[PDB]
Amino acid sequence: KVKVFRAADPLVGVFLWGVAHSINELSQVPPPVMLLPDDFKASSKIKVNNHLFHRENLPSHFKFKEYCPQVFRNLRDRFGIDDQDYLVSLTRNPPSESEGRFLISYDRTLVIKEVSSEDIADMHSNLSNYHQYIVKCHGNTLLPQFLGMYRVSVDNEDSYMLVMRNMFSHRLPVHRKYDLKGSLVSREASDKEKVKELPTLKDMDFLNKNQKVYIGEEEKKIFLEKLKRDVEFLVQLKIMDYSLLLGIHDIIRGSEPEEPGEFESFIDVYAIRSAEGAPQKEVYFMGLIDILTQYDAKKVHPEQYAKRFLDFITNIF
Ligand SMILES: Nc1ncnc2c1ncn2[C@@H]1O[C@H](COP(=O)(O)OP(=O)(O)NP(=O)(O)O)[C@@H](O)[C@H]1O
Ligand SMILES: CC(C)c1ccccc1-c1nc(NCc2ccccn2)c2c(ccn2C)n1
Repeated sequence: KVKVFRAADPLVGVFLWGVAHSINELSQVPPPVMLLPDDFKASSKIKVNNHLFHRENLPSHFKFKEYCPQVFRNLRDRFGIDDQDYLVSLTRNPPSESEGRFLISYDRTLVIKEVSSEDIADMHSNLSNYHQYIVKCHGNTLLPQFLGMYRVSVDNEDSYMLVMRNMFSHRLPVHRKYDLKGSLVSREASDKEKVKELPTLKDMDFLNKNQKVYIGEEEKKIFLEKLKRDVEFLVQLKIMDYSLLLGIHDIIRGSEPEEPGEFESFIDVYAIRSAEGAPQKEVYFMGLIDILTQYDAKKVHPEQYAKRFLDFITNIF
């Protein structure tokens, strides 16, 4: 009559199965030092078909596809992520579902976003362009760090999943959250949004709260240098409607009790500390997103957008 209920979601369970399988398969294939053109058009497909052989945590009919496995393994290596840590981060403990289809890893190092067939097509277009860029900058970017790309099939229903390094902290929680475009038009969080514990604020909210960012000229000249060449790369690709995602962690408010002889096992690669002498001690998490890569459940000329965007972001400091 009504829909079926499960203790474990099928899609997620197949996904974590597939990642295990794919990293296991990859450990038996020496990583090339040089990627070839064909690697950007490569895929791994597996179809499981069990008759009358019933499992709890896993359906009986399902498919898993990994896109460009040698490319993403190479990206992981350039971003300083060993396949074993990736696998552990994603499978050891189950991932926490956040808001439609958007997952954080138990350790909070990785984010997993469901995306469209359309978005997979876009990913493939610029993947070789992106890999070239990552080589040039030695993985030092404010762009998303794409670590894997997969299609899960349950019920004859294809879900596309994208794995990214978390722009936010492996533990330091985020108190204030902005999406900034520097748009000619006004941008503001709805009444329905400011109603949430962590609402996605915007350009007018930032200005209306006279919000600034205090980091210190040296960490600023390091940030704006990187931001410029990242945005220049996006111009070459004729990409436009992107934002700076800005997370503020307030030091004094601190973390929940579940943060004696324990050191952080991960680095927050988009994090930058309050410089000495500043209204409040804080950590800033700043990276580049668009509608495709926004930390949310998926629902004018490039050079102008660029010049404009860099104008607005240079003024938040
Ligand atoms: N190598 C590729 N290069 C560019 N776009 C691709 C590539 N593979 C898939 N796409 C696109 O990405 C989206 C997802 O395609 P997908 O569901 O993987 O189809 P498929 O590979 O043609 N099917 P199948 O043979 O069953 O694996 C669609 O928009 C595809 O056209
Ligand atoms: C450079 C870009 C990150 C990228 C890398 C690898 C492979 C593909 C892409 C890409 N990224 C899109 N959006 C996501 C996005 C854009 C800007 C900033 C942050 N995130 C794309 C396309 C094509 C259309 N769109 C909307 N290509």
